[PDB]
This record gives sequence, structure tokens and C-alpha cells, in this order.
Amino acid sequence: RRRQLIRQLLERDKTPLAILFMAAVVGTLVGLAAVAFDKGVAWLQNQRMGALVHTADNYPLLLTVAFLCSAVLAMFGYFLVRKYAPEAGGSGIPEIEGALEDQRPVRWWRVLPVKFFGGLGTLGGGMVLGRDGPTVQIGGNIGRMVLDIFRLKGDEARHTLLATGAAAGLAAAFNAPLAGILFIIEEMRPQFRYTLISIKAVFIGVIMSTIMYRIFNHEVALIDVGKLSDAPLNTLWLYLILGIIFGIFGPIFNKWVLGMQDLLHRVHGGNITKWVLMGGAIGGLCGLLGFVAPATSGGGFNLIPIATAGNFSMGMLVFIFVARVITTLLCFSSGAPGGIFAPMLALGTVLGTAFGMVAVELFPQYHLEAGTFAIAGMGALLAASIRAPLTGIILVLEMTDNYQLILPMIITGLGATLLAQFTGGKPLYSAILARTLAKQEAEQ
Amino acid sequence: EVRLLESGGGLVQPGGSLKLSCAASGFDYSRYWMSWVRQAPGKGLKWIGEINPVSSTINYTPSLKDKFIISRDNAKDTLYLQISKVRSEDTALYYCARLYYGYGYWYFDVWGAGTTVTVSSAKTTPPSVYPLAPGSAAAAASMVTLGCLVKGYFPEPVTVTWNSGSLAAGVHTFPAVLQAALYTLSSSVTVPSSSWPSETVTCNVAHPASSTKVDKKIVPRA
Amino acid sequence: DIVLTQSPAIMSAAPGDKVTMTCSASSSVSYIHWYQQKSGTSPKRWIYDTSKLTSGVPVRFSGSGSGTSYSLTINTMEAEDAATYYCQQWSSHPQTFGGGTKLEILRADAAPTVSIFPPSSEQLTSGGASVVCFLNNFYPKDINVKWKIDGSERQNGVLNSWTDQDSKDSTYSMSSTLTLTKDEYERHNSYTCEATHKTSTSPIVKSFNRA
Ligand SMILES: [Br-]
Ligand SMILES: [Br-]
Repeated sequence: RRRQLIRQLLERDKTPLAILFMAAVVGTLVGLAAVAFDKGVAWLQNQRMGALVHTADNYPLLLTVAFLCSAVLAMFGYFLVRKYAPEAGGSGIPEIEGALEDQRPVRWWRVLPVKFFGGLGTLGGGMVLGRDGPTVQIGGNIGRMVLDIFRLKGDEARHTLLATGAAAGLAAAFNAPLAGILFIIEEMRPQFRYTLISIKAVFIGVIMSTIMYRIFNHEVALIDVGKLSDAPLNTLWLYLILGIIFGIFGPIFNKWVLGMQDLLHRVHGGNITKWVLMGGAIGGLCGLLGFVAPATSGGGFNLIPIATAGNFSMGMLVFIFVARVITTLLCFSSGAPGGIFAPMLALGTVLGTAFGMVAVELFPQYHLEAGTFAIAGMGALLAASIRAPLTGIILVLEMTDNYQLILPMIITGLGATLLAQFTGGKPLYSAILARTLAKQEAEQ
Repeated sequence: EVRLLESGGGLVQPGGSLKLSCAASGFDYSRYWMSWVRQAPGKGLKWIGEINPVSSTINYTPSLKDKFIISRDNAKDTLYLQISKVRSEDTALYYCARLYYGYGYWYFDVWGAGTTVTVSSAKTTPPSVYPLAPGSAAAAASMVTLGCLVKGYFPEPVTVTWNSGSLAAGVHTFPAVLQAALYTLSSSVTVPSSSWPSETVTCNVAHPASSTKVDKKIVPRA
Repeated sequence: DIVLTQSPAIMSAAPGDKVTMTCSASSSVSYIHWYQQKSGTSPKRWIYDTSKLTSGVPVRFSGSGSGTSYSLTINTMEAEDAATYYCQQWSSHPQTFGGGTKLEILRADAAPTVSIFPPSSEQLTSGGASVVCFLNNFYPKDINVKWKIDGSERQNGVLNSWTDQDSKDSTYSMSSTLTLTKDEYERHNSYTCEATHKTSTSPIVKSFNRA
């Protein structure tokens, strides 16, 4: 196939000007889509705060106006999903992945409104859910929307504009341009066959998306953790150990989300009214725990700078880790709309800080900072559970800007993904697609 | 250049306290751990303690509750050591050192000049400075040896220079020996027979502890 | 904690000659460091991580070893190599230095240039009499000094003080001072000072008589 290759080589990277321009417009909208979405989640979280002030005397009435407010917004978001778009539940990265395998539809006329307003209810109630899910699915659909509207033809355009949608989606969610592109490249594309996703174009959409976000967000970063200490060569072995610890935890955590989907499905059976009521109680438990014990609730981005700085005790870290494991399962496995990425950063940090603590006390000759162990453990639940480690690394590299820690971050991450493989575990997004594609047939 | 300049060390009474101070110049003093090492007279280098840049972990040698107190003023580019209930064990030369690493086994990267801490009940006393000229019927050879004896001062140190440091070849100043809570030492200057007594040789001593600056002329005897 | 004992506590060696000290640990130890202290100067980091020369450290220097034994070494010793070399460990915590190994030049024997001095008229006036005797510029450092007052040995009131090996000529020097009261000093007439070295069987008498 030599004369064919010589021909193909000379024709490499000639993306059609039409997809390059349409990549620009998809990114722009997904940036605005995300920006609007973030600002809207923030405004609800504020309103919820301003309510606990008007009622700050009567602590029982306080705990009551805190539970109901998060339940009402949660139910509103559960209902918006079952009634009008049932595949905008949970994260939604499984669906956009399916859409690229051409096994699942992109119902953009339904989910764009369902995910945005439904997410605003669940995220803005302070449930344990990420902006990733929503902005990545919203942005995938926005990519379809413009494919239809301009009726571009070809596989290239469908797969590309679908892809640069999800990419611009994840970049604008974490101010993470590289992490978006690397999410498509390592995790989102169809994994068992060739594809025509133009990468030059996924880049143009990511650029545009991230500029939109910078237009409404500058001067403040999502995670400010400062510049930590370096890691000396004789320390590396301790990071490879930490990864091993994650690689056995990753797959255990996968099992729990899947079974909790089942365990919570038994609660409503399928019934659009039991289900919504359940997420009212779930969201309401979150709105309560957000007043009485904040670090056990919310997206988790708030407690990461605190945990890195060693400002929690080892006893608090154990508490938070158990509780947050619980409320991540209650909130993500229920199917409420919203991602799992962001709370897997939290879980990974808290566990990483605690291991840093013990390593400090066992080895003073090493001159450790426990913060460097949290920063290696931020991308480690990503790597051990959803098995996209090169994305967690470049995500965590981008959000915390401690390049000097690249080696122990890589090293922890391969340890987590190698022990996840070898202890018999499955990439979380793919084992959700499979159970979804395996019922979209078992009905026959 | 990278400079460590510690100060504060002098004469203290047993059971007293002192606060040493190290002044870092010419590098980003943050981001480094700092450490203190002390060297008892004619003995080995011993580690006191260390402090990390955010002052969040401070370790000290297996020694005593509030004996040592290391702290740092990252804004002032200065590192501090407080010694309490001072024993005579603590009479030593104190070093301030910056810490680094290679393969990760930490070394003492840059040391400073030191400051000396003297712990004694004995009181400051200025030296009496006496000239040593050669005897009346001396064997006037090619080289003539002069001296001056610095007797009965406390504490260490005295500095001895000859003709304000011009006469520099052939001088020796011996170690002071301590007896009955006072110090004595003497300095030798060898010159050629043509220098003395034709020109003037002078012995200049300074004991700062006691604000003593004195010049003693060496004149011939009899 | 981990105790480090350096082997030739003191030693001498000619220029252009091959020097080797030792560091030895009570337990197992990894990646030792070495510091060079000259008299009057801050310790200098000399070698680190068992083997690595610091920037400046001339290449004749070199370290080696494993586990519980290490070493420093100078292929061709120079003049400026004379100092104390402290080994130091932090493989374990806390860290520990070694006792020291003093390196001095070796040279041709030289005999002491002896000098004797009578108490100054000034010291006398205030009431004491100290007789000073300089033993100057000899090698090796071993010497003995004896005092005679009207030709009789005297042991009380004598204090001696050697210099550190010299910079320029790498000899020693040493003073001995006999202190009496002006009273006791005037009872007697001949004070003598006898330097008993290795470079002769016959001591070097210097003395003076008050007349
Ligand atoms: Br999902
Ligand atoms: Br988030």
C-alpha cells in the first residue's frame, strides 16, 4: 500500500476551510453557553446564601429553609430530564461518546434546554456535581445544532463539530484549553477504529471557547494553590506507592457508582414521580450538609486550596473523604444532571493530602510538604476510575501550575491506572455506555 | 554574591538567654530551609535545628523542651535562634546554614562566618599590654625577635597587629590560655637587625569587649 | 542516632602526594557529604552525595564508598589542601557529622629559634613578673620546654601555647610564659629556658641574668 501512502502523506492536514470556520463558531457559542451556565449556578448559590440570613435566628427553621431550597431546585432539575430529555441525566459524556460511535442520537432541540436549566437546578442547589458534565454535553449538542442549521455534510464535519463541541465544552468548564483537546484525543474519540476528527479544528473551537471564558472571568483562578516545593529523586518511590493506592481504589469506586445507580433505581422503579421526590431529598440533604458541614458537599473546588495548604487535620481528612465518597454517590448515581470530574478532583486531593501527612511524619530526612502529595493525587481518581490519565495530568497541570511536580504527577497516575487495569477495573465512562447500549437491545 | 552574616553572640551568664540572628543577602531566602550548626571549642560540628520556608515544620536535635527556638522573618531576610537556660555546654561557635539536596539526601549548602557565644560567670576585664624587648646584653643577631604580652582580659577575643598591619611577615600570635577566669596571650614579630631600634616598631592591641584600643611602643632596655 | 567516626584524626603528607581519610558509620548510611574547614573560615561544602564535587572543588579531590564505609582522596596533594575535612550524613534522621580529620603539610625538620625576655619595667611596677620564651618556626610540633631559676627546675606557674601550623613556611611556633610575683622574681638572678626538640640531643638554652 506504498503508492497509496505516498499519496495520503502529501495530502495530510488539509482541513476544509468550511469546517475550520464552523469550528470557530461552535467554540464561541459553547464558551458563551458555559459562561452563562456558570454565572447562573453562582447566582442561585448566592440566593440560597441570602435566604439563610433572613432566617438566621431560628436554627431549626434555618435547617429547614436550607433543605427545602436545595430540594426544590433539585426536583426541578430531575423533572426537566425525565419528562423532556432522559439522556441529559448524569454526566452526559457517555452520550457524546456514544454519538461519536454513531450509536446514540444528538437530540439538541431537547437537551440544550433540558441540560442547562436542569443543571442550574442541581448544581445551583449545591449538590455534589461538576460543571463538566453539563458544559461538555451542552457543547456537544451545540456542535450538532450548528451542523444541522448549516446542513454541512460528511463524516468529518459531523464528528469534528461534535468533537470540538465537547472539547470547547471541557476547556471552558475548567479554564483548561489543553485538557479539553487532550480529552477528545485520549478519551472522547471512538476508541476501536480510525476517525476523521480534524484536530486543527478542535483546536480552533477550544481557542474560541477559552477566550469567551477569559472575557468573563479574568484576574481570579479556579484553583489558586501557589508554588509548592520540588520533589527530590529519592522521593519518587513514595508517589508510585500513592498511585498503587489509587489503582485499587479507582475500580472499587467504579463498582460503587454502578451499583448505586441500581440501588437508587429500585427506589423509583422508573416512576417519574418517585424519582423526582428522591432527588428532592438528595438535593435537600446536600443543601443541609452545605450549611452544617460544607466540605462534605458541593462541587469540591472550594476545599482544594485549603487541603493542599495542610490546613485540615488528618482526622478531618478521613471524615471528608468518607462523607464526600457518600454524597458523590448519592448525587451522581441518582442520575441528577451534572458531571463527576470536578468531585473526583476533590476526592483525589483529600486522599492525597492525608497520604502526604503520613509520609511527612514517617520520613523527616526527605523534607516533605504534604501539598505536593495532594497535587499528585488530584489527577489520580480521574486516572484510576475513568482511566483518562493524560487528561487528568494536563487538567491538573493547568489548574495548579506546578510544572516542577510533573514527574510525581505522571508517576502517581501510571501507578493508579496500572493497578486499576491489573485489579480488574473498567473505564467509568465506557462501562456506562455499555450498560446503556446493553439495555438498548435487551428490550428485544 | 550569596552571603550569610550571623550576629548576636557574646558573653552570657549561666541560666541566661540569648537571641542569635542570621542575615541572608544575595539570594531568594524564601524557598530555602535554614539550619543552625554549632561547634564547641575544638570539637565536632553539631546540628541544632531547621525551619522550613513557611515556618510550618521546625525540627530540633534530641534536646530539651524550650531549649531552642528557631524562627524566621522571611520579610526581613533573617533567621533567628533563641537559646534558654544557657549552660556552659552551650559555649560554642554558632553557624547559620542554608539547606539543599542532590539525589534528595540533604546537605548544608552554604554556611556563614559564625558567631561565638561565651557562657561564664566571669566579668569583662580589659587587657594590660606589656612590651617584650630582648634582654640588656642580648645576642644581637641578624634577625631580632620582639614581642608584646597581652595579659588579663576577658572574654575572647583580642586582635594584635604590628605597625597597624604593615609589618605582616614573620608575626605569630599565640592562642590565649585561660587561667583563674582571665586570658593571656602574646605576639611575636621578627624583623631585621637594621629595622630596630633604628625605626619604631609598635604593638597595637584592641579588646573591643572592654572598649580597649592601645598601642605599646617596643623600646630598648637598660 | 547515627555516629560517624573519621579515621586519621590527624595526619600529614607532602605536597604532590596521595591522601586518603575515612568515614565510618555505626549503621548503614547513604550519600555522605564532606566539608572543608580552614582555620578562621566558614565550613565549605566540598563533596556531596557520596561522590559529587562542588563547583570550584579542584578535580584531584574524590569520594567513594558504600553502606558503612566511605572516603575522601587527593591524587597529588597541594599546599592549599591543608584543612579539616568533615564527613556528614542525612540518609537517616537526624543528621550527624564526623569527628574531623585534620590535614597538615609535612616538611623538612627545622630547629626552634629560641628567644628569652625579662619582665617589662611596666609589668614590674604593677607587681608581677612573667618571663616569656618564644620557640619559633620548627617542625615537627612535638617539643618539650623546661625552665630553670638560678639553675633549678621550676614547674609551677608555666603555661604554653602552640600556634596552628603556619601558612607561609608550614612550621610551628610555641610560647612559654613563667609568671611570678615581683617578690619571688627578685629573690633570684638567672632565668633559663631549655627547648628540647627532636633535631638535636642537646637542648637550646637561652637565658638572661638580671645582674
Ligand atoms: Br452518565
Ligand atoms: Br465545578
